[PDB]
Amino acid sequence: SMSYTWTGALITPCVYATTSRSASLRQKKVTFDRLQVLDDHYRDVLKEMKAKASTVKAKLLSVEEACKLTPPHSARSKFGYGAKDVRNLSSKAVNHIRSVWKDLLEDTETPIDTTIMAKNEVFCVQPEKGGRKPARLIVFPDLGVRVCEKMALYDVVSTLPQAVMGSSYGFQYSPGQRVEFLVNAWKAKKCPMGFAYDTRCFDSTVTENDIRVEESIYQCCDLAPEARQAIRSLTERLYIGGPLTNSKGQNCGYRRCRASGVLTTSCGNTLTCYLKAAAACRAAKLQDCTMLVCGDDLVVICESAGTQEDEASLRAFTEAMTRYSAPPGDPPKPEYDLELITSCSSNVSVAHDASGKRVYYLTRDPTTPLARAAWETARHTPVNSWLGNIIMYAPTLWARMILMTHFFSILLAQEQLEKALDCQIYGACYSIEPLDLPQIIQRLHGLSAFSLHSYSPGEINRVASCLRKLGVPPLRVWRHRARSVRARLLSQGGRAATCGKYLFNWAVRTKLKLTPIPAASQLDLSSWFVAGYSGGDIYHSLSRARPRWFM
Ligand SMILES: O=C(O)/C=C/c1ccc(NC(=O)C2(NC(=O)c3ccc4c(C5CCCCC5)c5n(c4c3)CC(=O)Nc3ccccc3-5)CCCC2)cc1
Ligand SMILES: O=C(O)CNC(=O)c1ccc(OCc2ccc(Cl)cc2)c(NC(=O)c2ccccc2)c1
Repeated sequence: SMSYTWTGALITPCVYATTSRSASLRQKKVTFDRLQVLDDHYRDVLKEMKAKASTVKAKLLSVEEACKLTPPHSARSKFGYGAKDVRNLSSKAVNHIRSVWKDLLEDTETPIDTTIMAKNEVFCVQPEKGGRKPARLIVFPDLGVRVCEKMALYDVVSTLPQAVMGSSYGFQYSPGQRVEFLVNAWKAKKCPMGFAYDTRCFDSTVTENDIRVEESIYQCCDLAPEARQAIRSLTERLYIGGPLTNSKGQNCGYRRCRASGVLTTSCGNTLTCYLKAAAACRAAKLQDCTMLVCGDDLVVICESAGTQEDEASLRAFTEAMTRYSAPPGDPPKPEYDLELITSCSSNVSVAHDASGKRVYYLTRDPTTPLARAAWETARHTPVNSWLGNIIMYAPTLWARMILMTHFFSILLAQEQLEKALDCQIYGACYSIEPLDLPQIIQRLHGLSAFSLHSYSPGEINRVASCLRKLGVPPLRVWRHRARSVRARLLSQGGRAATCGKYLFNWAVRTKLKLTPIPAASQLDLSSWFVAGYSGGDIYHSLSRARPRWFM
């Protein structure tokens, strides 16, 4: 069947930001008929995945628990209430949610309406290789249905992927745990070879059968009967397909592929990618495979069979993936150094700590993070990508010297250090105070993140070249700026002084010996690095348990 069908009504609006003007270019790429052919390897991997899914017990969330997961700025319902009414448990919001729930239990077939919109994302236009990227498309159901998805499946999508895929499930790892996983897998091989597999338009390649197979895995959970019915109904009425409405309420067409804005998008994509890849590893006869899967992002680390054999085994892997309806965007390439593998737009790099010991960390090309940060300092945005980049890339030369320095000078000037800001981590929205960054960083990356040095020449050159290309002042200017920012933070005491001392320890002549922050252990990071929720409409406010009067 066609991934999409269009009436011709426009997908209307809600260095460069992607807009609805380029929607038709995206529409052409994502629209095609899928041909899928399954074999014994696919069926064998599925049964192995289902036997692991069988150990899961999932709970039904109450209306109140599902309401508390709704982001404050989540799109309002077309039925007379918004995200604020949902979070306050208003009678109208609650009544509508309960009637949506009852309808899921009673109607097993009527397709559920979804809205289609062009995503507005900021990218950097490099006129050296190609042109501007067209806008990605987001498909999501009404707020009432989104609350019902949480009741039925929040616990499933938060627990099942790790039970099924084990150590291969990428969203269970903090950045440092991800690096540790890749380094350990790489070290385990006699002669390692690794590759990234990029599927072309993954969401469009997801067939009706893929979506039913994904439900067959969910149905292996111990579930309340109403959760079992809601999952069955949601599969047939929403997850397999349905009609598309634009922002103006006009009929845009229909979808028979993965919706990008549903609670099961990340979990479904991860299970589907893992299934197809593990089966393709068997068809290609790759030896001692270790996989790392995050949605449609796949990394494979295996035992090398020789340079020519590896190229042939990769073409065999690609042929199997293509039969399973996961054709490649860029053809995969074997790599023989772990640092050369780009996965989830990141690569492993190495630095030294204050005692000269090697420390592995995750980094990336800083062009898109700096360009998005420039857009965010220019205009008020709903999500602060600079904040998520500081958190996730805290050990990097660029996040430390440029992002920390720039945003802490802005927060000092606006006197907004204590103001909680929204940022996205693995698709979920987190409300975080910048004053909590040293404790967050210590927990996610270790105390060494504040003392890294001896960065590689390749990493230093990539950062310096990026600054020149974007017209950003050189690294020496950032050191001078950080010294002043640090001095002002220290004078304020409490958490603000800790930002100065820890975040900007790199900027001082004679480096201070840093001891662990005692209040760091109090931060409740239990919802962090458990699962992926991209497009799942998930929110959490950062909480602190068992505080001490003097901390
Ligand atoms: O050789 C030497 O000894 C010294 C050289 C030297 C060169 C340039 C400066 N620039 C500045 O002082 C100003 N801009 C900046 O001090 C500046 C700060 C951050 C900048 C950023 C981002 C960096 C990441 C956080 C968000 C801000 C961008 N651009 C920046 C410029 C350059 C710019 O204007 N825009 C973009 C566009 C895309 C990407 C990045 C940028 C402020 C007043 C005059 C212009 C200072 C010193
Ligand atoms: O499931 C889906 O369908 C869509 N996929 C995702 O949602 C998705 C998959 C893997 C990801 O990253 C993994 C990673 C990267 C760097 C580091 Cl240091 C560690 C791990 C991210 N990235 C972030 O969330 C992010 C936010 C802010 C800053 C940096 C990364 C998103």
